[PDB]
Order: sequence, then structure tokens, then C-alpha cells
Amino acid sequence: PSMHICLDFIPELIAQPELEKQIFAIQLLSHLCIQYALPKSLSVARLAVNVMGTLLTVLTQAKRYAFFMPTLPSLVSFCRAFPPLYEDIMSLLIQIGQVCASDVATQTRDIDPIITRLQQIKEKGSMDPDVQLCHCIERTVIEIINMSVS
Amino acid sequence: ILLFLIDTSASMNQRSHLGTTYLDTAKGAVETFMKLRARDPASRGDRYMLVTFEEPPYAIKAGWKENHATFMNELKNLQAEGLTTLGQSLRTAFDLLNLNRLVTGIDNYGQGRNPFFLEPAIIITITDGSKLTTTSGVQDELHLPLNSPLPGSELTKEPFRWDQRLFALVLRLPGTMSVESEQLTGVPLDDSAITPMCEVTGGRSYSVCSPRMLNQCLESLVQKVQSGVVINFEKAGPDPSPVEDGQPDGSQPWHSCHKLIYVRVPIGHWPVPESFWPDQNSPTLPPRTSHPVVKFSCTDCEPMVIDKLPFDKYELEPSPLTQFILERKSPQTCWQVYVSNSAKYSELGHPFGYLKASTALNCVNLFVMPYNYPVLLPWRQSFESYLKTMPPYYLGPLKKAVRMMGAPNLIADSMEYGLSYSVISYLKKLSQQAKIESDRVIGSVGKKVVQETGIKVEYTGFQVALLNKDLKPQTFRNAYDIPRRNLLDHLTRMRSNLLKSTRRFLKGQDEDQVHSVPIAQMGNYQEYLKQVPS
Repeated sequence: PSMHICLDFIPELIAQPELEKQIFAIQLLSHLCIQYALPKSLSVARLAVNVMGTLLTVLTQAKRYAFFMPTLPSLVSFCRAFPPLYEDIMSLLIQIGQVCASDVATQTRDIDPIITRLQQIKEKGSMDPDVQLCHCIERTVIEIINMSVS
Repeated sequence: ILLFLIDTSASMNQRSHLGTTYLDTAKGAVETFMKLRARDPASRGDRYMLVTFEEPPYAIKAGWKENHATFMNELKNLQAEGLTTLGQSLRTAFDLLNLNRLVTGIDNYGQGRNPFFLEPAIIITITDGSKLTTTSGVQDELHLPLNSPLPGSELTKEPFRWDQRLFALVLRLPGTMSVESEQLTGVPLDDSAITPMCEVTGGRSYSVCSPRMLNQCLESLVQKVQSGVVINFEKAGPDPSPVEDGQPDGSQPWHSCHKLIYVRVPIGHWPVPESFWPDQNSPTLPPRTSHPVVKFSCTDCEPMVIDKLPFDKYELEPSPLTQFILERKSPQTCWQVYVSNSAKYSELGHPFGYLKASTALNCVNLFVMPYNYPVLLPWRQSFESYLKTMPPYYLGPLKKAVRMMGAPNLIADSMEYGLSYSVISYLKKLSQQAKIESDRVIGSVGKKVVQETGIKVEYTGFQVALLNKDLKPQTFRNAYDIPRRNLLDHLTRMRSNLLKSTRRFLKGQDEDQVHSVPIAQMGNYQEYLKQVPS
């Protein structure tokens, strides 16, 4: 029960030059928001969404993949805990998606996930990192939609 | 004094055919130029400065009061990142070279223009090929900006000075083979935006294409450093009156070469006073020119001038001597020279010297004569009426020569202008203060810029940190610098280090040494009770 105090050093943990510290801070804040619901928690979650959105344009592909693979369930839990953030998250997701839409078309692939736009989700191996990131984005959006609709 | 201008711009990151970037080749060329200049027994008084393409507080790396060690250390760690701001960098270099000029007495602008007060400086401005940028687009004019002029700079109207040459290196090395090796002894020009700026000062602009051509241009550049006396010649107005041994028809008219004023500081007298008619009451002084517009006329006019006049040997560098060699170097004859732009009250030019050659017919001696020699050389109330045609302040230096004979003059009429003396000490004090402020903050960078500027798109004030290069984490002192992988082993190490109670404990885990490990430096802090008497 003494985990809420960790919020007081969650932003300080974000402003770190190491990507692992930032990912861990984002995940810890995600769990704290899915556990505790406070206006301060909402402010820290908004700051985390902002610092995640500003890190999309200052990271290379090899770092973008490793930074945005674990941190998408964090956005899912942020949506589950804070309704008013929905739009922002969606916008953010869209941006990231479009970035991936430009990363897959750059180099030739083996599965070609571009034509898979007209596909549906099926309830419920070794691939390309960009294709894996696209699939992770799609899956997290599906979970967000299923949580908000139900 | 040599001020190397290495841009270190982002365009200097392209790799040559040898495997190194243009910046590495430029640094190697600078080092070989150093080791070549060290061969001549005259590199014990020169001083090296460095100028890069950075902000005004960060452009200068090593300036005044900086030895060779810090200069080499700054040139070693040069990083090529930034735009090609050639104009601002050239302006900063010229302002740095003109910091200690208004305080020592050089270019006083009130007492003639003494050519024996020299401050030589050579700029190399090693930059890329072309396509310079100014954060908005790509310009093709290379105009120097004028935003903050130095106090006392409106009297020259030009950034460069009497002795400031500008050579250039473009380093146009191909990337595949650089197989262009047809002409062996031939160094063409670069033909770029820096070529006119270099030709205006008086130095050419080399076009490096191969490492052999680079070595050739560096070996040809070391022979172009001497006392800086650059004067401009014009053909007007004689219509090429060289009818001595042939008929004239030419390009050897606007000669802007230098002159070697070797000392025997330099010793000399009779300077070129000015180009205007100075009045007794003039609050504003007309701006001088860095290159004097002096013109010569081809007339014999008794070239034999023998007297007890103090002798001068300002040797002229041969650049346009073909026109003189076409006339057999004018044996036992000379031609007068005169400065234009209202040298007197009402007349166009006054002959004050000639260009008589030596007996060996090697170069031009540049015999500098008084303001009007053919009258005072050959008192019946004559000198009192003759001293009215010469400029007033000009009575200063000539009287010193009269000191060799007597002293008929005095300080009664030794006054230039009542308004020229005013507003001069304040300008000198301002220039000294500016030079002190520039030399103070020359090496202390103090950037302190590490932030990501997280935008919204704790609010409006957050900024993620960046990777620090020279962080030096304290593993034994700070517990946050210990990662999770090597935590238990490091914990036991810290425990054993704290429970050892040794002498001279430290907080560094493993600090081997720095980049340099000198033998004498380590051997000096020791004691050896031995002398090897046997």
C-alpha cells in the first residue's frame, strides 16, 4: 500500500538518458494508474503520454522498436483508467502507426502487412521487427476498443 | 602569426578515397604544415590560432595568450557538425586579428601610415567545395555580415587590414580513385565564392585534388610567409608609355602583390601619409583604405638620387615583373610613382618615389622617397615657403631626419587637427575592453545544454535528459550509478573496500589512467638514491 509515493519520483525516473529506465517508469505509472485513480496520477499519466509522443521523433528505428514494444500495454491501461485521455492516445497511436506505415514500405518484407488492412481479428514466430511492431499496435488498439466497448 | 580557419561543418563528413573524411585530411595537412614550417629557423616567434564554424562565443578555440599545447589539444578534438557559415567566421577571425591594433599604435590614422609597424597574419580557411548555407537556403554571393561593428572600425571600411593575406583550400578530393595526375607541376585555382575574397586580400586559392597535389600546395605555401606590405599599382595615367626598347600593348596593371620589409621590429621612415586633403578642423575623419591606390608614371626624371637620406630596402615580391623584364629591367633608369585621391590641396597626385631596380636585376627595391624629393634636395627664405605644399602632420617624421643635421623647426606648427585628437582615447579604451572581454572567454565553453524539450502537442517545464559523454559515475560514492546486473558483486566489493581500512581510499572502481601516460612525469614524483658515478 506504500507504492503511491513512487508517483513522487515517477517524472524524475522518466528524465533519464537510459531507455530501460524510461520503459520501467512508464510501466510502473501504468500499473499505479490502473490501481490508484487520482488527479495527480492523471497529470503524471498525461506527462508520460507527452514524453512518449515526443520520443517518437528523436529515436531511431532500432530504438523505436525496443521502446514502443513494451510501452503499448501501458497506453492500454492508461485508456482503461483515464477516459478523457482516449483521444490523445488514439492520436498518438495513429502517429506511431503512420510511422510504421512508412517503415514497412521502405524495405521489402516477407509477409507484406500493408495489404492486410482489410482483415479482421481472430479470437484470440520469427518475423520482422517492423511487422511485429505493427501487429503489436493493432493488437493494443483491439484491446482498447474491446475494453471501452465492454 | 598564423590563424588556421577549419570549418568543421557537417558537410566535412564525406569520406575520401583514402578512407578518411575531409576533416581528418585537413588536420593531417595542418600537422604536416607545422612540421614543414618547423624546418625553417624562423618559427620561434610565430603564434598559432584556431577558428571554426561555431557560435561567436564558441567559434574561437585558441587565441591570444594560448601556447601550442592548448592549440594542438583543441585542433585534435575538432568535430565536424554544423552549417557552413563562412561570412560570420571570416568576420570573427578578422575581428580577432584586429583586437590589439588600436592599442599599440598600429594604424593610428592620425600620423601617416607607417609600413614598418607590421603584424603579419595568414588565413587558410580550409572549407568544403561549394553550396554554403545560412540556415535558410543556399547562397551564392558570400557577403560578410555587418551587425555589430567594433568601436573604431568605420575608419577603414574594410574588415581585413594592411597585412592580412587569405589563402584557401577546398579539398576537392574524389571518392573513387583520384586518378587525375596528368599535370605534374601545376596548381590551378578553385574557382569558387572564396576566390574573389582571397584575390582581394592578395592571396590565391588552391584547389586540392590529390594527396600529391596537397603536398605540392603545402610545400608551395610555406614559401609565402614574410613581412606584409601589400600595395596596389595602376597603369593610369600614362597609356603604357614604356617606349624604351619595344612597343607596348596588358594584364600587369592592377598588381596587388606584397613586399618583404625585412628588418635589420622593422626600421624605416618616410611612410605613405594618406589619400585626402586633411583640414585643420575636421570632426569626422574619412575612412582609409587597406590597400593604398598608388599609381606609377613611366618617366626617367633624373633617376640618380644620391644623398645622406636614410636608406630603405623594402623588397618587392616578384609577381608582375614581366612588364619590367620586357624593358631589360630598366637599367640605370626608373619611373616615378604617386598616390591618387587628392594627395594635396588642389592637384591630382604628387610623385613621392620611384621603382628603381637593383644592379643584380633580381627584384624591385621599392625606393620610397619623401613627399616631394626633387625640390628639397637641390636658405634665402625658401624652405619656409616650400613647407606649405606638404601635409601638416607629415612634418613629424621628416624632422627626425633633420635631427641628423640640426634642429631649425619646433612644436609651434606641429598640430594635425584639434578635432582629430578628441574621441580617440575613448575608442582605444573601448577596443582594449573588447579585446580583454574576448580573450577572457576564449576557452571556457560552459555549454550546459542537455535536454529533449518534451512538447505537449510539471506541465510546460519538463525536459528529458540526454546521454552525457564525460559523466564519470561514482560507483563507490553514489548508489544510483550501480546497475542491476553487477550489483551483488559490486556490493561485496564496496563492503571489502570499506572494511579494509587502507590508506588513501578512493571512490573510483577502476580508474586506470588518462589518455596520455608520460614517463618523465611519473618518474619525477619518485626518489632514487643513485647517481651512477662509475
